[PDB]
Amino acid sequence: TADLKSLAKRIYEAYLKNFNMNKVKARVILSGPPFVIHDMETLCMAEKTLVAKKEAEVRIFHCCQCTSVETVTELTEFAKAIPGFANLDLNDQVTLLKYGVYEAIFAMLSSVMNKDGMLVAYGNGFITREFLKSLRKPFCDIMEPKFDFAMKFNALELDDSDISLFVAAIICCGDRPGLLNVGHIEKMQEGIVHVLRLHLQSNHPDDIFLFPKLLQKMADLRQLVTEHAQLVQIIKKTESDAALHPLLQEIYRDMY
Ligand SMILES: CCO[C@@H](Cc1ccc(OCCn2c(C)ccc2-c2ccc(SC)cc2)cc1)C(=O)O
Repeated sequence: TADLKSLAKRIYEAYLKNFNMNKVKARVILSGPPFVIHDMETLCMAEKTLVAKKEAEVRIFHCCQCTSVETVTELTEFAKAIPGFANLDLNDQVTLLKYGVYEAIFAMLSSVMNKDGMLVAYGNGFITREFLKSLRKPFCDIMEPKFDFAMKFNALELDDSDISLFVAAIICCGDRPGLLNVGHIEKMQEGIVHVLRLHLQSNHPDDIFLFPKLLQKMADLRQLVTEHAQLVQIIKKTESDAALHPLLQEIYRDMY
């Protein structure tokens, strides 16, 4: 229905407008120039670009943090384009966002990642996968699971129009803890998922099973976030130099 066809465009619109990075321009950059960070020297050079006059692992740990806070803010504004979200109870908007933020972060970060590294610093830097592996434990275990997910997720060849609805569906999960009006959210969820399923059919006629694959990726993302939140706790509890942004701690607070 043209209403359905227009609903996807709505969400695709709010997506291109609230997220400073997207797959189309990330690929425009990844092709061909981002400053390559591939060893300790190039990391320190790139840092001096910002603070002219703690420990490499800990500085990286806070840079990623800065990207999460930004995306939390962007996701909230994006959520408005979903039919019914703004009509939901406030406490339920907070709960859906609290549990869907990191799932959406790691989903969208794939657009910026390839087998060799990922775009960082607003498209100005490119940090290598091998360098991230070379970091001392346990900071070297942060990103490699995100690359494994991203490599298989990107193999699905989704575009920003698909990821648009995928991220909306992520936020629209009816089985999040502490939801008051679970009934309305599931109806909200059913509407987003419906238009996602049909959009995938029309946009990817060469892969009719793309929708079941994305449902599986949704569950993979959930497990990916649970494990990531755990590793953050280990770093926070240990590594006495590793602070945790307070807005991010409130997201993890009572999550998994
Ligand atoms: C361990 C923290 O985990 C976060 C979740 C999370 C994990 C990886 C991520 O990729 C950010 C990109 N990147 C990496 C991989 C190293 C350094 C940067 C970087 C360099 C310069 C800048 S300039 C602002 C920004 C980022 C983004 C968020 C959380 O829990 O919030």
